[PDB]
Amino acid sequence: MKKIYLIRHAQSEYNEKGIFQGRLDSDLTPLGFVQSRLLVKQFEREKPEVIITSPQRRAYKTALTLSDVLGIDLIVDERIREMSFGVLEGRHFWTMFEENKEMIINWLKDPVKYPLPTQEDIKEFEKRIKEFLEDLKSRKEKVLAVVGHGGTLHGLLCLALGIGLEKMWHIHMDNTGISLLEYDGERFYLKSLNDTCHLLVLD
Amino acid sequence: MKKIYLIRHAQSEYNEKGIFQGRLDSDLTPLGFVQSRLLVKQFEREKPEVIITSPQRRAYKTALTLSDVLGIDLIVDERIREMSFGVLEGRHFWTMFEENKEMIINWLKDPVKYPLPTQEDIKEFEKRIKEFLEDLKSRKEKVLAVVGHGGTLHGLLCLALGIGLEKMWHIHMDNTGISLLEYDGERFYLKSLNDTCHLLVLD
Repeated sequence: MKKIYLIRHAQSEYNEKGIFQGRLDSDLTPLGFVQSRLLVKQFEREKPEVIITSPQRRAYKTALTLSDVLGIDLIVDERIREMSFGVLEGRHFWTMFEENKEMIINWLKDPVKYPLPTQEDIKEFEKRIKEFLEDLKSRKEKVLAVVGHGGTLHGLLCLALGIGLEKMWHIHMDNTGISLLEYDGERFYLKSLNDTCHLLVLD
Repeated sequence: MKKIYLIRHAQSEYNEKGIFQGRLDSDLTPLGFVQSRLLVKQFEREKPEVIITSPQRRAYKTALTLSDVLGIDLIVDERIREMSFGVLEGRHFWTMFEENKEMIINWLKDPVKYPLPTQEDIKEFEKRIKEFLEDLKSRKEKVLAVVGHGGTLHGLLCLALGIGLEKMWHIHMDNTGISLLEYDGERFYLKSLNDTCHLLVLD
């Protein structure tokens, strides 16, 4: 069938600082670059035939390490850029949770019914990732990698499995975490979520 | 937080041969025994305080290896023994698929709406799994491991996330694959699915 390896980008400066990022565009940390290089190991034997990446720098530079070390075509796709969080971007997340415990808890339980104030319209968000997924179904490659963001990669999984974006924060992906989604021409199968085997050497 | 490590049992003879098993009870292969031994590597920092296993031999023996090396109690719970598949137990799976493609495809797509002939009643199955999961919430341990079977572990995951047993064959776990579910007193978060990092050495 088709193998789709979803890969959350490596650690960015705002991730390290615990800051809600969204459309903000911080650089990879020195650790992020290390994580990206280690990620290569997971793909030397079975090389993806294409890497598709968010244009945001934390995602692009993760994808580029793979594209360059393994010699793989890289495509940028704006449809998997992170969800915008409007007036909450740039804020320390746990500071924001202490001041708005119920807002955050409701949003994590069901972000469709309880969106954050000024966040990207959830129906517009769903539309762009759904179109991206439809395009993935049609692609000709047998093995592809998608480097994206928490929101967009969790959303893609929720749609592929038909469980709805209500569930998008019921799952987790760490930086450079890999989740393998297989597609047989009709339906999807989740074979793994948040594999960080390649980072064990940093323990 | 409570950390609940779900662990699919190690490879049994029927798994290695591609034979539908269910309530049948084949022993671990030589590979299953090494997989059970490698599993300990995952619990080097975070040690479970208890291991809970299915009584079936492939599960019990996997769990006993872990409990012996870590030095912790092994409890046995009938409620996570595998779903019964009735008269189909003991049939070569791929042979059965070729002769009954539509029966198998429908069952994988929605096993609630399209149960297999003579399979365990899905409402009884759900009941025992849900009662097991409710006891898990009340346990006093902060970290524990559950060694089970595809059907019962996928089903626990589906119920914990609220996505329904219709999705139980939309996710996969390999032999000794680990999936970390966290419980915060109110709801669940899936942190990983089908982690086999401990088996990297065998590749």
